[PDB]
Amino acid sequence: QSLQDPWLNALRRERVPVSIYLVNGIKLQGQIESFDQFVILLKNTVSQMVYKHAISTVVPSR
Amino acid sequence: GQSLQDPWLNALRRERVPVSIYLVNGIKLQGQIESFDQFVILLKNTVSQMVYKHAISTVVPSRP
Amino acid sequence: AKGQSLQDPWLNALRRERVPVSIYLVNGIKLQGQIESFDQFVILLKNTVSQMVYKHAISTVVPSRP
Amino acid sequence: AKGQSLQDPWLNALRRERVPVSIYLVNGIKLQGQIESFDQFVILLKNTVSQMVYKHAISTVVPSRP
Amino acid sequence: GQSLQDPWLNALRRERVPVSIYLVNGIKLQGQIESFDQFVILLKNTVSQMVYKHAISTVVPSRP
Amino acid sequence: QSLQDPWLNALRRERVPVSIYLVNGIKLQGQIESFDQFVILLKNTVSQMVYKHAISTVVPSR
Repeated sequence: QSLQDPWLNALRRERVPVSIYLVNGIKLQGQIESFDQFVILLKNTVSQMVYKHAISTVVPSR
Repeated sequence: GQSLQDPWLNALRRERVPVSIYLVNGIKLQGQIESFDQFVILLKNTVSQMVYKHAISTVVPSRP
Repeated sequence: AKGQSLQDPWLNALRRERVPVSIYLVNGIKLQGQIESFDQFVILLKNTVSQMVYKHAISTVVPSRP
Repeated sequence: AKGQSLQDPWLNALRRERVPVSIYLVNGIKLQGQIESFDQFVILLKNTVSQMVYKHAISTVVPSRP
Repeated sequence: GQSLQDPWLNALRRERVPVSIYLVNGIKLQGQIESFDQFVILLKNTVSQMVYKHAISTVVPSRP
Repeated sequence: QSLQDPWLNALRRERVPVSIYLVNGIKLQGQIESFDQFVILLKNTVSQMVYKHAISTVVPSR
């Protein structure tokens, strides 16, 4: 909410590359294209919709 | 009511884009989005199956 | 679509029509039977016995017939 | 600059950031909404509905915020 | 690749010359050329707006 | 192409005054300073760049 939205918003605006670790161990990398309450759209060579319930952590590269 | 998910899935449905749905358990389903609501997605391939969103990790369209 | 507008009519059709289904759980177990009843959170699945399945444990429901 | 090096990143930034824009048409009509998507020739503009606007009909795009 | 337009606009941009952009519909915009590409000009005044070249009739710099 | 370029080139070289009528009805007058594929630079009391897509006709004075 008061932390999650502004944090992702600044990453999207600044085009900061991120790593998204899923609860199952898979690591995704890309730019945050957009997001809403339940999903984050991540763009690398492809554009994919990631459900937040499957994410463990989002780690910015810088 | 803010949604990115709703119009993104609706576009995929309307334009009948093939997608891959990766489940949290690592299983990959493929097909077209026939319909969806708040909690489920109806995926159509050789058969029509209902997938619970809570079981989904990622949806990858074969074109955006 | 919005809300339960897909899940409820889809499960209700299977229930009324007694279509055999396979219910795949997130852990990979496959359950089979007919949908006897359901509510917001559970599905009652009838095979040799009637068992209550929590929807949160389900990944996919695959009907044996369209 | 050359090619689409200005138009594409500028529209993409507005799209990703869901910045409300005004789109002034060559005939003087003002359209408003958020850029949902765009390609070479059209912009999909979302307000109460999603409408496809041909770029050839547009004179200026004015963002509501920088 | 022959261009008069590219270096002329680039000079105006680099030297931050105020220009008037007259549109084909008779509307006059004013500001400085912030940037441009093949099809658009970004004009800066109180706000920064993208103008499509196809809508422009003439660009008049307040000095050449 | 084979007509437009040599015609404008001779007007520029000979310093022939021209009238440029725009599709919207406005008449501009001056000397052709230069031109390329998409624009003509017209000089009178000011130097202005005119997009060819906005021009209907170019009429030489002599």
